[PDB]
Amino acid sequence: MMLRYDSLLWQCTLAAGIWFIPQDVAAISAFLLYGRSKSRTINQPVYVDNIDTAANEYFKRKGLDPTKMIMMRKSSKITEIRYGEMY
Amino acid sequence: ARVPEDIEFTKNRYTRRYNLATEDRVKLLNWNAFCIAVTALPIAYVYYSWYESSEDTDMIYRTMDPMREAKADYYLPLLRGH
Amino acid sequence: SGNAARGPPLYDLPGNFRYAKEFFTKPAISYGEFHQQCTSLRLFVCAGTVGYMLFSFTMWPCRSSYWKNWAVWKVPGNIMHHFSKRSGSIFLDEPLKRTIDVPKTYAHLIATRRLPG
Amino acid sequence: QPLPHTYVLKDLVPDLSNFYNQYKSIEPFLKRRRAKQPGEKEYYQSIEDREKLDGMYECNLCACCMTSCPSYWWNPEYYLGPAVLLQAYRWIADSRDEFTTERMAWINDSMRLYRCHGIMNCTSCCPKGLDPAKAIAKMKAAIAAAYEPGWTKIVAQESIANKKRESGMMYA
Amino acid sequence: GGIGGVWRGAFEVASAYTALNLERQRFANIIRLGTFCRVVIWPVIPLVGLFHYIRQRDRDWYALELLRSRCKSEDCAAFYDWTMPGSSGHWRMQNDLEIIRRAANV
Amino acid sequence: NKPVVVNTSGVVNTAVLGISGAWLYFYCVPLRRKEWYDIMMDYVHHKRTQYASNFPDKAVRTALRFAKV
Amino acid sequence: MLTVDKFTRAEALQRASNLYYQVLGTNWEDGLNLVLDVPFWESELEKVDHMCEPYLCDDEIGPIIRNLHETVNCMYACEDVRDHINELLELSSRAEGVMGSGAAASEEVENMPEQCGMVTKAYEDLLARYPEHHPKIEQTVGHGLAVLRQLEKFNFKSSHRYFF
Amino acid sequence: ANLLLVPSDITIIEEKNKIAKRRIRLLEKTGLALMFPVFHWRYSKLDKHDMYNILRRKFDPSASDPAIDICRRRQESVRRRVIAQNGLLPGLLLGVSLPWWSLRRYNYQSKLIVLPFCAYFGAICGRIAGHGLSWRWVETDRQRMLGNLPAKVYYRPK
Ligand SMILES: CCCCCCCCCCCCCCCCCC(=O)OC[C@H](COP(=O)([O-])OCC(O)COP(=O)([O-])OC[C@@H](COC(=O)CCCCCCCCCCCCCCCCC)OC(=O)CCCCCCCCCCCCCCCCC)OC(=O)CCCCCCCCCCCCCCCCC
Ligand SMILES: CCCCCCCCCCCCCCCCCC(=O)OC[C@H](COP(=O)([O-])OCC(O)COP(=O)([O-])OC[C@@H](COC(=O)CCCCCCCCCCCCCCCCC)OC(=O)CCCCCCCCCCCCCCCCC)OC(=O)CCCCCCCCCCCCCCCCC
Ligand SMILES: CCCCCCCCCCCCCCCCCC(=O)OC[C@H](COP(=O)([O-])OCC(O)COP(=O)([O-])OC[C@@H](COC(=O)CCCCCCCCCCCCCCCCC)OC(=O)CCCCCCCCCCCCCCCCC)OC(=O)CCCCCCCCCCCCCCCCC
Ligand SMILES: CCCCCCCCCCCCCCCCCC(=O)OC[C@H](COP(=O)([O-])OCC[N+](C)(C)C)OC(=O)CCCCCCCCCCCCCCCCC
Ligand SMILES: CCCCCCCCCCCCCCCCCC(=O)OC[C@H](COP(=O)([O-])OCC[N+](C)(C)C)OC(=O)CCCCCCCCCCCCCCCCC
Ligand SMILES: CCCCCCCCCCCCCCCCCC(=O)OC[C@H](COP(=O)([O-])OCC[N+](C)(C)C)OC(=O)CCCCCCCCCCCCCCCCC
Ligand SMILES: COC1=C(OC)C(=O)C(C/C=C(\C)CC/C=C(\C)CC/C=C(\C)CC/C=C(\C)CC/C=C(\C)CC/C=C(\C)CC/C=C(\C)CCC=C(C)C)=C(C)C1=O
Ligand SMILES: CCCCCCCC/C=C\CCCCCCCC(=O)OC[C@H](COP(=O)(O)OCCN)OC(=O)CCCCCCC/C=C\CCCCCCCC
Ligand SMILES: CCCCCCCC/C=C\CCCCCCCC(=O)O[C@H](COC(=O)CCCCCCC/C=C/CCCCCCCC)COP(=O)(O)OCCN
Ligand code: SF4
Ligand code: F3S
Ligand SMILES: [K+]
Repeated sequence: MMLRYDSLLWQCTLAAGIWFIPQDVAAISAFLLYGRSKSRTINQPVYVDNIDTAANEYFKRKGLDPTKMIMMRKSSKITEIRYGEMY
Repeated sequence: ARVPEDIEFTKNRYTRRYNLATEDRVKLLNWNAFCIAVTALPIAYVYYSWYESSEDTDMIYRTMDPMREAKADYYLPLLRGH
Repeated sequence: SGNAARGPPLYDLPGNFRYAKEFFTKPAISYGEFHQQCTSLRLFVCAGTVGYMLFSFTMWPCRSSYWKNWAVWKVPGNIMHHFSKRSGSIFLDEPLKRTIDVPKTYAHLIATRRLPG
Repeated sequence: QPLPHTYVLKDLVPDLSNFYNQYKSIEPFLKRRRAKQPGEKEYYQSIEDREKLDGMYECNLCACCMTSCPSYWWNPEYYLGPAVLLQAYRWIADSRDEFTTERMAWINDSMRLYRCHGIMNCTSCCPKGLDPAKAIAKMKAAIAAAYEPGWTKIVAQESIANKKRESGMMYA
Repeated sequence: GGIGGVWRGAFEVASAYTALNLERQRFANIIRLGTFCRVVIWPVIPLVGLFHYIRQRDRDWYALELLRSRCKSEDCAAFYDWTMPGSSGHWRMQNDLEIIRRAANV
Repeated sequence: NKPVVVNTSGVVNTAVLGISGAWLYFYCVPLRRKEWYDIMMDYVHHKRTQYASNFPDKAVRTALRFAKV
Repeated sequence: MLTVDKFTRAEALQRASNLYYQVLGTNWEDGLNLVLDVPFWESELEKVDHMCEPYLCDDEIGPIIRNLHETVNCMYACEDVRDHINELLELSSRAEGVMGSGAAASEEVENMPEQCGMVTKAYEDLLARYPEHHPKIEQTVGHGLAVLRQLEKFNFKSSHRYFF
Repeated sequence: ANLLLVPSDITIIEEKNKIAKRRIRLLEKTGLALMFPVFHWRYSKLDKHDMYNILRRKFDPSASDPAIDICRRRQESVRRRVIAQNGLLPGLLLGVSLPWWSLRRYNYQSKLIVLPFCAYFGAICGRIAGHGLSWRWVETDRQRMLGNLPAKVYYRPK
């Protein structure tokens, strides 16, 4: 077909992108911000220097025997503790 | 393709061929039938939804305001935040 | 953009009232006019619904003082409130220190309609 | 290239028969309720009234605006198009014509008139510098303000008056 | 026709209904009722819902005011702490969290 | 801080009008509200045929044939 | 009809006359007008016939009923023919492909001239059958033939009056 | 530094007070299956896996311990959430098939214009119906909060 940069099809697409993308990104960002606001209040990430010391403290406070608790490292900076005897 | 060449077109209001115009009229009835049925959702939500903090609300009215008349001393800072 | 002219504009009260009245008296003989009868009828039905709501909240006002928070000039403050809550965990790390034990006091009031002691 | 979205008869020669048929539909000839009485000279028309037609009677019917309207690309056989709508308002605006209500009633159709979405590709390409978009907007405003429940009957009565006409597009 | 005949016969009865079999009056009334729903009923419903929301929330909040008045306590945070996330500010929710904390920690 | 009564009718009624007005406006006043009617008229109306194959008819036809109706 | 409503002859005359002009004044060319309105016309037409039954010999209501019935006959007949023309035009459009480029072009109509011959024959039948509704016939079917004439070169009596 | 993820306090109580396994009902199985995956850039929301654990544990109906009562209330809230997920799929399928059959004879442009919107609207109607039939519209704020308490929380030292 005959395609031209100044065509209505291409120019409309550029006009739509310029007009809507700035609005959509702002609108999406605002929603993301609201989600972050609730997330941090419900469960804020907290950093611990040494996992082992924190894990031992956690077991002591909750009265959990470390033997029955499985510790795994999901990521480099993420370590997760799970119940070994869980259905 | 080859469209049929022996179509018996409608001659009057009582000798009618089935055409897409009639089928469109059937669509109109069905889409409007959906609108009647779908109206049940918004009506159902308004009729069934409740907004209560907990089960104590009903107990409070049963014991401290059974007639919806018992006045309560107002202390603005409670619900005003400051 | 739009249908073909079917009736009066919204702000024309006497014109709309005529179509709303015909909704009950003169049956429509076309979709366009029947739709106009509904739209004109919608004006008064919506006005009546809002009218009763305003009347209801005057004849039987809301009793709680919470509704002072719905003032227009307080709306931006309320928006900022939900975006500025303290970060932490929903679970309590340490017991809360209140001068009154509401759950215990509440239990006594329900059981006896009388404050403890 | 030939005019957009037209059936090319040969090379650059387009097929504008539909445009001619649409133009004949609006019946672009002066209509009066009373025939010219004997001894009566030209109908009275002031300069001010004559000035209203200045931007509309100059159309050369080239159809540049007709084929530049996207609404005409999609519904060529139902939408009258910028050129035919401009001429329809020219007769409506004319003071001498006495069938203003009949013309407005006929043109007050969703397909005929309200497919115009204000794109303005019509005014941009007009060789003679006319403003079909402006005239189309005025006609919509006039129709909306002047609509009456009895317009449909008016169209029917005029259709009965055209019962003995020959074949071809017309008021109906 | 055997078993197949029964299968086809049952389907023929099952698929009998069509909109073309409706009476002229009912055919139009269904369209009228559907059009009435979109124009009138739909915009009205949210207004009624808003009315009930206000009335019920007022009932809920006023109950908190009644409780505080009987307790004759000025410790507002004990009844509804506005700094806590979500719905945890309500005194009942605070008690539930307190129970959870006590039963979990040593 | 301890008023005998609290005036709520004014504030509540104002909110009702503002919320009701906005919703009733968006649903009644604008011409943009008839955008879906325009799109259907522009691109969907009268663009139909019964002599062209379509998947929904083919799917129904094959299933009926498969089950011997 | 099953109804308990009662109307005077003056009311019956008004209802029949209103329906007659509503149908005749409507633009039949736009398919959506008939789709949306016909359900309303039929419901009214059933009521009009019931109330006007005792006036079928009336010197005023009688002629209105005959014209009303004749107009409804013509409306259905013209709609059916024009509905077939729309199908032929839609088939031709889809045969062009995507963006009219033929990218996903469908199969063309192999018997287009035969269809044109069939449609024009039906068009002539309407003119003879409904001599008092030519303006409406030309609006719907006559204009439809002109659109087809652009796609295919065929001859019909009124072709020259459509600038062909 | 490092982040440590540990079971939440309410999760600990559930493990301590569970008496046996709880059978997963048919609608609960389908509901969990149809629940969308939840990527976890951070941890603040219950996913399908956490809900399964909650529904798997069994508690004593007659126990009067306040802690056990909270566990039962949390489990009921999660159950209503899970079974409500069954309404999404029927709405989506009806949202696509019904309009598609209606517009079968029309051109492709119409199907592109109409089907995407009808599909989303159908799913929305299904989700409303599912949540409505699952008794979610009558839950108190207390019950809803318990059903939404996270199962995993970042550890807070001291
Ligand atoms: C149903 C219509 C409803 C309409 C609306 C209501 C108004 C009507 C009211 C009156 C209804 C009468 C009921 C008629 C029963 C069927 C017999 C009949 O009329 O057959 C005609 C005709 C036989 O002619 P005839 O006039 O009876 O007499 C012939 C001469 O006498 C010459 O005799 P012959 O010796 O040549 O004939 C041989 C004879 C030999 O028959 C006899 O021995 C005579 C007595 C037959 C009695 C049949 C009773 C029904 C049997 C099924 C019982 C199921 C129990 C389930 C229990 C619950 C727990 C499972 O064959 C029959 O009589 C045919 C029996 C057909 C049975 C199948 C019925 C339909 C399907 C449903 C049952 C499926 C069962 C599957 C079993 C699979 C096993 C592996 O049969 C056929 O040709 C077609 C058969 C299929 C009929 C389909 C009916 C429609 C079903 C769908 C309805 C859906 C309604 C819409 C809403 C539904 C919402 C959910
Ligand atoms: C996100 C989820 C939702 C997505 C959409 C879901 C879609 C399914 C909805 C199901 C509900 C019922 C649908 C309509 C039922 C049928 C009505 C009907 O036939 O009436 C005659 C109908 C006109 O009825 P009417 O009620 O007198 O006119 C409505 C006017 O707006 C005059 O209205 P009014 O004066 O009464 O004012 C009230 C107005 C009030 O309207 C509104 O409230 C505004 C809505 C504006 C439209 C928004 C969506 C625009 C989408 C455009 C299409 C997509 C373009 C492509 C984009 C993607 C490209 C990849 O209400 C409406 O516009 C109608 C509401 C119900 C349908 C539209 C629902 C839109 C939902 C939008 C939700 C999001 C809102 C965000 C707002 C953001 C604010 C900043 O005319 C036609 O049927 C014309 C058809 C032309 C083509 C030929 C088709 C064959 C004809 C044979 C019969 C076929 C019947 C079925 C037609 C549809 C086939 C697909
Ligand atoms: C265990 C498994 C097995 C057993 C299962 C259970 C069995 C139970 C049996 C007893 C109960 C039955 C229930 C009723 C079903 C009856 C269906 C029926 O009769 O359909 C009639 C109908 C034909 O009638 P028609 O009027 O002429 O229609 C023509 C076409 O349908 C053309 O139609 P269209 O193109 O116009 O499009 C249609 C579409 C047009 O609309 C659309 O397409 C658009 C749809 C809207 C747009 C948005 C989509 C979103 C959808 C959301 C879905 C819901 C979500 C929420 C719920 C989620 C789940 C919780 O219409 C609709 O969608 C309208 C729906 C209206 C809903 C009304 C609901 C009523 C509620 C009543 C109240 C509740 C109950 C009472 C209690 C009340 C308490 C207060 O048949 C079909 O639809 C079939 C179409 C497919 C054809 C193949 C199948 C049929 C066989 C044809 C064979 C032809 C062979 C020819 C051979 C020729 C050469 C030999
Ligand atoms: C003559 C004009 C006629 C115009 C007709 C216009 C019809 C408009 C229809 C709108 C429907 C809106 C429904 C919203 C959903 C409500 C569901 C619900 O919960 O309802 C029960 C509840 C009952 O309240 P409740 O306090 O018992 O609690 C129910 C439970 N909760 C609290 C959880 C909701 O509320 C209502 O009844 C809602 C109001 C219904 C109003 C419907 C429209 C009234 C139209 C009156 C027309 C007057 C004619 C004037 C001339 C008279 C001449 C004699
Ligand atoms: C011709 C067309 C006429 C135009 C249309 C007219 C229709 C207007 C209908 C309005 C309905 C109002 C519904 C309100 C819903 C919101 C409140 C709610 O649901 O609360 C439950 C409420 C009760 O809840 P409550 O919270 O108010 O109760 C508090 C009261 N105590 C403390 C005692 C409990 O009940 C109602 O909704 C009652 C609604 C009554 C509405 C009456 C409307 C009359 C309209 C007259 C119009 C006359 C037209 C004449 C036309 C003549 C033509 C020639
Ligand atoms: C005859 C004269 C009649 C005059 C009528 C005048 C009508 C117009 C008046 C406007 C009324 C507005 C009422 C809004 C509702 C009340 C506020 C509310 O609920 O917020 C408090 C609520 C209360 O929250 P809260 O629960 O935190 O409140 C407690 C407050 N503390 C914590 C301090 C104790 O705030 C929130 O929930 C936060 C979000 C607020 C969202 C606000 C929505 C605004 C809507 C804007 C619509 C604009 C449409 C037009 C846009 C055009 C753009 C070009
Ligand atoms: C049919 O003609 C038309 C009309 O009738 C005249 C209209 O009215 C209208 C107006 C109608 C409207 C405005 C209604 C709304 C229309 C919309 C939204 C557009 C509808 C049309 C479409 C979506 C176009 C249909 C889809 C397509 C053409 C597909 C687009 C994508 C394409 C072409 C990419 C495909 C490319 C390939 C397959 C190449 C693959 C490449 C490789 C394999 C290379 C590999 C290389 C290596 C190194 C391995 C239009 C648009 C029209 O096109
Ligand atoms: C170039 C500049 C770009 C800028 C981009 C960014 C712009 C940002 C603009 C500001 C956005 C601010 C958003 C704030 C959202 C806050 C929402 C909020 O607080 O909601 C919850 C809050 C209470 O909840 P919580 O305190 O969390 O506790 C749970 C309940 N006790 O809600 C409320 O108090 C009610 C809010 C007012 C509602 C008013 C409308 C009425 C709603 C009900 C209608 C009736 C029922 C439905 C009927 C439907 C029938 C079909
Ligand atoms: C046309 C195509 C249809 C395709 C199938 C669609 C099926 C849709 C089913 C899934 C969606 C439903 C909503 C999601 C579930 C909501 C949660 C839920 O489970 O709701 C129930 C309540 O909701 C319901 O019960 C919803 C029921 C929906 C179906 C209603 C129709 C029932 C009759 C069916 C007749 C079938 C006839 C078959 C004929 C066979 C012939 C061979 C909650 O109550 P519970 O506390 O779990 O316990 C209740 C009882 N103690
Ligand atoms: S381009 Fe100008 S002169 Fe030519 S037909 Fe259009 S309005 Fe008339
Ligand atoms: S370009 Fe077309 S949409 Fe109207 S403004 Fe001109 S006739
Ligand atoms: K004039």
